[PDB]
Amino acid sequence: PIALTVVPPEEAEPLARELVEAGLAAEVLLVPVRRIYREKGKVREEEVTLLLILVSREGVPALRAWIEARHPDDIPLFIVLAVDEEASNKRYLGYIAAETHLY
Amino acid sequence: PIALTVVPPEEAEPLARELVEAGLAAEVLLVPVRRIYREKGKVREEEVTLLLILVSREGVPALRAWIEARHPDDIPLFIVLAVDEEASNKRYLGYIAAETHLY
Amino acid sequence: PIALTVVPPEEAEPLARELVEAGLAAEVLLVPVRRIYREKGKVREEEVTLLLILVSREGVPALRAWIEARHPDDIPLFIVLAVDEEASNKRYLGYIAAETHLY
Amino acid sequence: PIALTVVPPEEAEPLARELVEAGLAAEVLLVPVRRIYREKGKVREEEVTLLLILVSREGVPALRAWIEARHPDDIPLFIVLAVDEEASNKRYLGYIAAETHLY
Amino acid sequence: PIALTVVPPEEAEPLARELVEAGLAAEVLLVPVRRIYREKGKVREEEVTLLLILVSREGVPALRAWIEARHPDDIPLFIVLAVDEEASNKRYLGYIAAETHLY
Amino acid sequence: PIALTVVPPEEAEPLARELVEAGLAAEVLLVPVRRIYREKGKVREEEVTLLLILVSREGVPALRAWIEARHPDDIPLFIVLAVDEEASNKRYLGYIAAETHLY
Amino acid sequence: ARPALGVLELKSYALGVAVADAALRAAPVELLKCEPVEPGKALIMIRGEPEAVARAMAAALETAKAGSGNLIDHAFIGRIHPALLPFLLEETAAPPIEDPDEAVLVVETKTVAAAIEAADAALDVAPVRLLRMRLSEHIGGKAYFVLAGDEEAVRKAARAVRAVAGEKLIDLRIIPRPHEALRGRLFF
Amino acid sequence: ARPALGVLELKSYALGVAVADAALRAAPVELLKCEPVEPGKALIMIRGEPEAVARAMAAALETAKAGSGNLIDHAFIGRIHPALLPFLLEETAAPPIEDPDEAVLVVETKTVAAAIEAADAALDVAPVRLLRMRLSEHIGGKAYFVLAGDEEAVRKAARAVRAVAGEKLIDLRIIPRPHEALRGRLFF
Amino acid sequence: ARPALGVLELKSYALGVAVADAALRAAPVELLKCEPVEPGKALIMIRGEPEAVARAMAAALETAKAGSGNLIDHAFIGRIHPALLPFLLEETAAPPIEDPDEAVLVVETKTVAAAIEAADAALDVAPVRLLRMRLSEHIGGKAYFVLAGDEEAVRKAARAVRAVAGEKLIDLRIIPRPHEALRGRLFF
Amino acid sequence: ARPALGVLELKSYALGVAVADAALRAAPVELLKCEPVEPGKALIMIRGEPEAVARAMAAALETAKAGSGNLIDHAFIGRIHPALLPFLLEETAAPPIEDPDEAVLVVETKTVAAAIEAADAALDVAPVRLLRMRLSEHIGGKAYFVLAGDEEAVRKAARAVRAVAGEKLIDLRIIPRPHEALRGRLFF
Repeated sequence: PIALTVVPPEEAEPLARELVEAGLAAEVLLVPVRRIYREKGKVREEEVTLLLILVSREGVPALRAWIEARHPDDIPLFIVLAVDEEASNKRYLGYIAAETHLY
Repeated sequence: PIALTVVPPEEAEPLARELVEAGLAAEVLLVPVRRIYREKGKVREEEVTLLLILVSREGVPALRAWIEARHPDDIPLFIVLAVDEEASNKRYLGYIAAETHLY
Repeated sequence: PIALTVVPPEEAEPLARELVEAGLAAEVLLVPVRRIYREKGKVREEEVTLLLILVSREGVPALRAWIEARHPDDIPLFIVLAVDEEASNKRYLGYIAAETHLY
Repeated sequence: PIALTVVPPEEAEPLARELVEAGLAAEVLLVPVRRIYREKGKVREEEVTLLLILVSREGVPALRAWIEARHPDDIPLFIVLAVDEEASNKRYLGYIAAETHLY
Repeated sequence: PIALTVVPPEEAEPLARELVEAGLAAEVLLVPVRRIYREKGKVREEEVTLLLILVSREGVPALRAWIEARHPDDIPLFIVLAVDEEASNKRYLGYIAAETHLY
Repeated sequence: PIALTVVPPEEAEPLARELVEAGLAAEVLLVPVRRIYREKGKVREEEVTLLLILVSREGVPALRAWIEARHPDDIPLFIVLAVDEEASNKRYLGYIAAETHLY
Repeated sequence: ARPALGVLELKSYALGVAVADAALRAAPVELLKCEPVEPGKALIMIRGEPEAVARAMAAALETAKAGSGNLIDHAFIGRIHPALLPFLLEETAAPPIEDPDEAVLVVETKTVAAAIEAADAALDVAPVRLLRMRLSEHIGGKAYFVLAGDEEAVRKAARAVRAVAGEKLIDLRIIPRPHEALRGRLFF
Repeated sequence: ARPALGVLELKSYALGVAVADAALRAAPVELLKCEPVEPGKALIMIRGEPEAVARAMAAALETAKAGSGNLIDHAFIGRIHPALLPFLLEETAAPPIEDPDEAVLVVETKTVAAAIEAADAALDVAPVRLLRMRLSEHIGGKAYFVLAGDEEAVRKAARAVRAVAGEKLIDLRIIPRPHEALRGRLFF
Repeated sequence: ARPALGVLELKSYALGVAVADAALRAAPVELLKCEPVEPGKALIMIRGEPEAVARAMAAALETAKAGSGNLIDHAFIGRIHPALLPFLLEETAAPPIEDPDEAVLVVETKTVAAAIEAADAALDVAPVRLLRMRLSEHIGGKAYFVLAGDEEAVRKAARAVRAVAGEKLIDLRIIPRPHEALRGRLFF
Repeated sequence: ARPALGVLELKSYALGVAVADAALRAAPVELLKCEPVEPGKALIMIRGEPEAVARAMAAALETAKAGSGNLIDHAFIGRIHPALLPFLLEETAAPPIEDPDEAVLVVETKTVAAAIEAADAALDVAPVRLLRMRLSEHIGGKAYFVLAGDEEAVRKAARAVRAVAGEKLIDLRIIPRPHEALRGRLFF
């Protein structure tokens, strides 16, 4: 599946590199987005980075535990998107499963 | 779930702020994308903004009705992505449901 | 559904235009992302373009075959996202199905 | 079964005799009761006669039709009581069925 | 349940007292009614007493056998009325069951 | 249905009128009966009044609660008779249901 | 103004013609209806004097035993309400809006006989008015009617309707204050 | 000594708190019990005057209709026996062994309401004594009580108990002469 | 004040002891709970640093695969709310009635893990207070808790609770103004 | 130190009192237990001389035939192990940790009789120690015990336990080296 998290722009690459080199994710894509949210009843506006994490179905529980045990903010963003595996490239799904070292 | 809409770059933040401050969405992320589409049988090319809207399962019908009753173009883009709730952060899903004021 | 592929930044628009003008996809959105991946056991870092392709459920097999029969790299990225059709704009889903010429 | 109707005291015996001699009921018992009912929102009080009619299960539809096609008041009282036939005298139930001439 | 029998007015209280003091019935109510019946094809008219006997579901077979083994007339009246026990006073139903000595 | 209670002859009409004018019963019929019961192991004999109460199936629980919360004796008589509604006058059953004010 | 009425519903139109002939031969009544209705039933209606109509209804019920299970419903009213007759005779006019503050009660039943019985009972009990009455006309075999009156009167009549209709009731709704746009269509 | 009592059992503790609040608001009663019991029920008990308790019970039954099928049992006694109160108030003492020749009757029911009703009826009818009364306390949701008296009195009360309890009775046993070792535990 | 917490529920106490041993060996955590609970489950709770607790939870989940289908629920919170700890440590006091106008929300779930997760989410989102928290103690295996606050705050927290609990929610009720007699038992 | 023991389990407490009375009347035994246990059973225990206890068990089994299918389990041991008695008499102390290198065996069964039989067999066969023994106390009706000893001795006793318990065994686990934090709770 694909997991989405939002981090401040400064700690994007350090977190992504440390996530891949530790074998918790096969691949990470980084997108600079612009975030609009409600803080203390007032609409705020901040610049963040959106992380698209490519992980296997078995490495998801380790990834979620690793994320919220280290995420800065009080309520971490962690959304998992359902992937339609029958219409996807099956050889890439094998690449994702093999590069997600269970350890 | 996550809803995707495309708007011209000028009316992105006004629509996003008005969508959040009215309680129709807990959170909005804005991405500047580049759009390739077919108009009158010819391939065109325009710059737009992609909106990623975080809303609860109960606020979706109000959001869709609010969008196409106010969307500029003739056929509005409104796609809802299925979210795998069992592997996602459940405390964020509660935050999404609570910040989507039913009104 | 929505299909995601990653291509080098130079061949993004040529591939997107050729994909739309051939009737294999109704619409393509292009996002410049930053890619972190493992090559030969070392964490690398490259700039690519993410393609969000809007195609109907019937044009997916033709799109996948067209992609990996022409994709440069050895293992092409091709992920199909499940779209919740009951909460989406149904008139846009009809637009997607009609503009995906079966040929 | 047993059917209960209420009639003014003067027309009790004429109705009962005419009901039995016509074969619509095997037996009738007459009880002088005292009736308390609401008329025009005020509690009234009148003397009537309560009729306990012993009829078979087949003569009930003829008895009900005969009663409300001739009953004086606008809404006739006609209540049928369920009789537990397995614990009752079966030879009397045969007497009731035989003396209720179908005609 | 409630059992109904009809006896001549003279032997009403002797039968009722002997029925209660022998433990065959918990309670008896006596009503003077007026009876209209067909004898030899002619409508007759006599004064009798109606007995309402309160007995338990277990004492019914003993009561019926006791009645028609001693009833004067050729075909005794013995009708058992079904009682809706769920809407009735349950503490009285216990009183009825306890005062009906099985013996 | 029809509910049967027994009260001393003096408080018959006051209870009946207060029961009807309060909307707890559509109709009440009063019969002077003669009661034979066992008190302290001895057969006694008293004159009472039998109340036949016409109430709807929805007003029964309110009627039973109203009766035993105000009945003089230690164990009140309250028996509900099952009424065969398919063979009864249906327009009277509607009158019974409408005149039993739920309140 | 207040004659007797008898209603029969059958699954077959062929048996309906046989039943109607037997009823007409038995007693001097007037045939108000003999036609096929949705969803493939037969409806028979007669009127006259209470004793004649009772005689005809007995004879008609005898003939219906030939068709095993062909009888759906039946009813017999000894004295119909004066307000029922214009809707049964099909010659009626839209009642005026005598009071905009009146509430409405909408009732729908499975059979025609249940609807006529429930309407007659409700009209006799509570002080209400009959606005509309439709008897199995291209609505999938159901029947419905609309009553108007005060709020207390309408809820009293709802109690009577629920008791009479029994298990043949489909739905029952009370609308306390209809809108102006709705009031035009309802009062028709 | 002899006030009125009302009992309600519900499948949910959340609906139990809602029901208890409605009952308390309706009439001036005293709340004797509102707690979860085995195997996941809620028990509510009130006391007061017969008219006030009847008013509260009606209001509580109205609220329980929100939970579709959430009501398990209910009861209302207009005048409780004096011997019942010490066991309901939880402040009681072990009755003495006034007669070693007494027989015992052991009764167990599915619900608390059935047990209280059957015990009150049996105590009012036959000359017996209440020795023990346990109300759904770590016994799998059942309730039980023990009565003592002569042999004839105990069998008379068994007839009353069987009638009142109905289909909620689990078992009923009469022991004509308990042993000395058993008599210690039973009389507790 | 805000450490990490990990919860596991298993069908067997024997496998519970095996799972607890594996978790303790993997990382330096503190065992808060290892006991059998109703209706025949096992409950394990640990606390410590987020990385150590995550390591222990991974090891414990590996051992639970020996029992085919023996895992009922599990949860892991990286930073518990300060208000949760006194109820988990079992050393707590009855909160005062700071405002009689507060509404209450009563929530009951099937599992202990769902209750702790839903309570933590609700406390983090809306401005509410935790009054009571009972974890599978002679109530048939269910768990429940009570929250207090304004009406708007309580309905906001009800939305969060419904989302987090999911299909493990049994019932949820909001009482706008508890009675004085009820307020004593609820605030305990 | 080593008397005879007899155990009976029944679905009804009323029949339990009847069965206990018959057993006490038949032979001069001592009643160790007669009480309702989870999830709604009855447990009876007696002790004495082997011939007297056998006589009482025969008489009790005769009475249980009145309840069709009411007997759940039974057992009779001619000479109980000395280590079993302190746990059955309820007056016991926590055994010391004589060897930290001992392994533990955790066994849980459906019935009390199966647990006592399996424990007695295991203690007689292998050189092990009994640390804990809980008999159907708010754990959903199950029973469990813990044995301690060497690794070879514990696996020998596991073989005996599996044979004796049969189809009434729920789970069986051997933990080779318990952690220090676990060892405190297990040795209790």
